[PDB]
Amino acid sequence: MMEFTIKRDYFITQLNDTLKAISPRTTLPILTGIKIDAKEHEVILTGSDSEISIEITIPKTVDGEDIVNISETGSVVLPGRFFVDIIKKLPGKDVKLSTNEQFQTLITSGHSEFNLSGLDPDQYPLLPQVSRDDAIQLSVKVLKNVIAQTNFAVSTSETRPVLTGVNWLIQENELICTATDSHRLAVRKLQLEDVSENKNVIIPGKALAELNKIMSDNEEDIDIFFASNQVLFKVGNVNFISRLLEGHYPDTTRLFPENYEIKLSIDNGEFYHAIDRASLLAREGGNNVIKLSTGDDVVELSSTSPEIGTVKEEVDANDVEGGSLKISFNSKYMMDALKAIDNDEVEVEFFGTMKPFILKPKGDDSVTQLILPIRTY
Amino acid sequence: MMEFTIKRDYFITQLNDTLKAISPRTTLPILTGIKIDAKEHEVILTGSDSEISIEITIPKTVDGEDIVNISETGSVVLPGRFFVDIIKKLPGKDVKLSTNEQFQTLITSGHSEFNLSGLDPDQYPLLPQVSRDDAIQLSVKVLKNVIAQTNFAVSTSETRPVLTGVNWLIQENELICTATDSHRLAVRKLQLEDVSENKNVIIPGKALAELNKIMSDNEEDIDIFFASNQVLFKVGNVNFISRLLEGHYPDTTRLFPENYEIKLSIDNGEFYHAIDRASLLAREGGNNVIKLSTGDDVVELSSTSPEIGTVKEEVDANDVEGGSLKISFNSKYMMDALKAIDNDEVEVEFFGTMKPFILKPKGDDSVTQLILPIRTY
Amino acid sequence: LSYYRGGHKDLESMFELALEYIEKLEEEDEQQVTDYENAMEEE
Amino acid sequence: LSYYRGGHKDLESMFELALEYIEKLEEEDEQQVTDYENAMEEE
Repeated sequence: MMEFTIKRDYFITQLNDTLKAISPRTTLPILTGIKIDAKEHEVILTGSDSEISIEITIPKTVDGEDIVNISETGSVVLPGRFFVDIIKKLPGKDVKLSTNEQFQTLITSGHSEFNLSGLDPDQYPLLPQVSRDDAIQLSVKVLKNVIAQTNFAVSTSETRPVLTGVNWLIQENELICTATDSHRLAVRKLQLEDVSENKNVIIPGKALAELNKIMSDNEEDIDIFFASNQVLFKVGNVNFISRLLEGHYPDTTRLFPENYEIKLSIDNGEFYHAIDRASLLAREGGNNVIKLSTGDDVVELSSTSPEIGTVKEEVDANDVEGGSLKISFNSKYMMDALKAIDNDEVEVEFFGTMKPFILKPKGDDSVTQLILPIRTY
Repeated sequence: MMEFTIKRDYFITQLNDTLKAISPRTTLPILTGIKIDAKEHEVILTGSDSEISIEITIPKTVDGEDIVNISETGSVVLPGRFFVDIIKKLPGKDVKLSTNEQFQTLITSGHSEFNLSGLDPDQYPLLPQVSRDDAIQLSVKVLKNVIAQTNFAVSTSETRPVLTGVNWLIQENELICTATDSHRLAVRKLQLEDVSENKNVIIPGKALAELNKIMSDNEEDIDIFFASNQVLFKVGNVNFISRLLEGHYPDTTRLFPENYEIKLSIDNGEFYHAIDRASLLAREGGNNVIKLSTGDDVVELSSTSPEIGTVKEEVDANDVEGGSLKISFNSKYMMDALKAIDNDEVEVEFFGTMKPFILKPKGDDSVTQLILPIRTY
Repeated sequence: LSYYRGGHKDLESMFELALEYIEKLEEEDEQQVTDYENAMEEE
Repeated sequence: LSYYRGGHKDLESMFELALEYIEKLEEEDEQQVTDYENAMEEE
């Protein structure tokens, strides 16, 4: 018989985080639901899908103001998406759940009074326990920057389920976050503030895009705890267990050739919206391939299609070396690799007409996006 | 060889209006495209789908500032959605189209330079000509109010293609805008400022929802010109031809019974969001039926479902007459009929348990929404 | 699937009169497209 | 239909990294659902 009265304006923003681990495709009927557990001083919201799992301790006070007043302790497993859909619609600023026997919760908020049918929390599976050694302390801004600069380049095909995850290679105070789908590559170098053991882990792609959402941009820290199969992203008042992928991550240091032929220094907004314009013709065909043509202080982003016509931009490249080069890349893989750059002046360098080409920002030798050629054969 | 250089920030907002008549389902390959025709002092954008058709004269000056500078007159039929998708993405504030022979238009905007493939404008069908008698002059605020209060209750089923249109019954300086889908009814009374002939026209449902979008809320007037088959909504610098539906509109004056049993005076926001909450359980089943239960100063909006549970609101009805009554209505037909009320205090009156019930605002005897009962049989 | 077909059409007819915000119908629409593609690969 | 299937999946993979606004993918998604329902009533 759980009974607590949480403020709704905080319970929505702490329940819409633990909704992100509830996936409506799980074969168990219990893992499509949110486990609410009010203890004597806090309310935890364990939402899982046997791959990732979020536990959000909501204490009785947050920054001085009162949030929860637990009248009786207990737990229930309400349905997942529907209960958040209930709490987003209630009129009051207080939501008083009250479970009875057979687990029916009376969601009273002012005048409205729902009465759901929660399940038995004793058949909800246990949370994976992660040992609190192997601590890596990032910041929220640094880890959101790493997830923005690396977790776009993961594979969405589970035929090779090692390329669907972000490699984190820790060795001697350095963090090397790569992500490959055999067409892109995004290697973020990062030096830590402490010493850590030699870790070679594969954190999944949809286990960090659902972490980039639940982290509000603050000055707090994510104490990252690694285990043999799980990883704990202990953000402030919210845990995040996610399953490390198995297998050996393929060596992507052979995909870095040298001796650049041409080297642009092009704007990010201009050369991002120019790919956004130049791919309009060749994306209604279904494919998205843009021919580039480097010239003196120009980048002639071309495309063509039957029955539609021709597009030809001209982007000012502020510093070009070498000569001219006609490469034929993919526009989504360029727009993702230009959205990831925090800087407003990327420094493209091209390696011939049939080889990958670096897309790195100038002033930063850490992050180097790379696009393998999808040019004609 | 058309050639003009229109300001983009105005050409988008006058091209996204004539996009709304371009439907990508028309059997002709020419009616899926926008006809741009630059004459010596204006540019018209005839977009049609053989049911509605929008002609937007863009003059050389709008409110003093210069807009178009036609270098050479002519016309072309560019593709419909794709050309608006081009103009929404261009960087500059000037868009210079320039047609050649075989009708290929060079959309130059700063650095970007598209080159589309327009069609021959001589095979584009002629605009339906509407005689400029039978003039009815509404305001923009009044006609947007009429379209908001009446054009929700049209039928979306073409089995009875007379109920898919809004009846406008003009007789002796009065306009009676009804709309029925054999479950709702929304009769807006409206007195005009002039004298008009006895008209009984059926303006279609999707021929006024696409007019409610292209009218910016101003103090100008829509000179409405009726013909035997077409109607001209001559808004300021934009025409709107739409096809009147045939057949006789069924008499909906027999659906107004009298001798109300109970009469609520309920809030609009409270009783709108309470239907929004009480239909959450019974809309995941697919149907949306809410039981109501009138009491003393309360309106007990109930619903139930197997495996989910029970919802029971309590809305303060400020003035209730009669007794208690348990009606079982449809929640979409109630939320549409409460969204249409401009007032914040509707005056519901119920006619027994198996009859329609009026949903009218108090202080206004003109607009009376009506919901036929979808209660159990 | 006709259960979720009726659920999606009821949610869309309660969108096209602005009774529901666009993000909810967007993710619900992508769920229906996933169900349609599963039903087309099943047949 | 596989032409428009590829067009929709290319527009969605250029949505899920925020390279396209949600209203365009909403109306394009409803167009694809209309095409799927026509293809299911045709078969």
